[PDB]
Amino acid sequence: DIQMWKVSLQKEQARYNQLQEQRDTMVTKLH
Amino acid sequence: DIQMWKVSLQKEQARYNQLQEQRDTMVTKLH
Amino acid sequence: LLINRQFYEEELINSVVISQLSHIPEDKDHQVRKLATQLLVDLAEGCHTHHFNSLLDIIEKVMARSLSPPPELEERDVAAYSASLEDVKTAVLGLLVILQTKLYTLPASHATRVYEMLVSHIQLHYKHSYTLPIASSIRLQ
Repeated sequence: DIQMWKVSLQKEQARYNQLQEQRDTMVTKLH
Repeated sequence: DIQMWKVSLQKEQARYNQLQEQRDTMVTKLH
Repeated sequence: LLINRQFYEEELINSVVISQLSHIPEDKDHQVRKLATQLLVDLAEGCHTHHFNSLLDIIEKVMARSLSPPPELEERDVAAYSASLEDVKTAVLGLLVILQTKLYTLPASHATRVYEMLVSHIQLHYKHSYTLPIASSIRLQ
């Protein structure tokens, strides 16, 4: 079940992209 | 290695859920 | 990415001017005008009393030179020589901008003194009776 590890890593990266974009939105709102 | 693959799964999940809360407390500071 | 002034600007301005102290010695016009514009925009919001570093560097820029030393640079250097002098013309433009911004502010003195820099830079500008069209354009703006 190495593909489970693959999809784990991928979904983790995606979660962190969402974290980054929401952080930037909060940044411009604070501005 | 398949059970070791499960171990890798849960390790990745733990680490990424760990940094998730750091990002969310950044969000809360901005809030 | 952000307006990191509250969280970063204090240490930034210091460390970055320290690292960029090689501005004047290295004479590659591109990064000259680049750092010029960068300091100008970082002083557009530079209220952490750090007009010191920026405007001092700027004065260091303006007294680089204003007229071609070699009397043989017929389109030879004045091309690249003027690519070098436009660094400081852009710096001057940015001074105009930041002074417009600081029309009213506490360290408006800074503006004034670099304003004086301007006129003194303009004084020497008309001192030699320049023979550069780009210098004339600078006079215009």
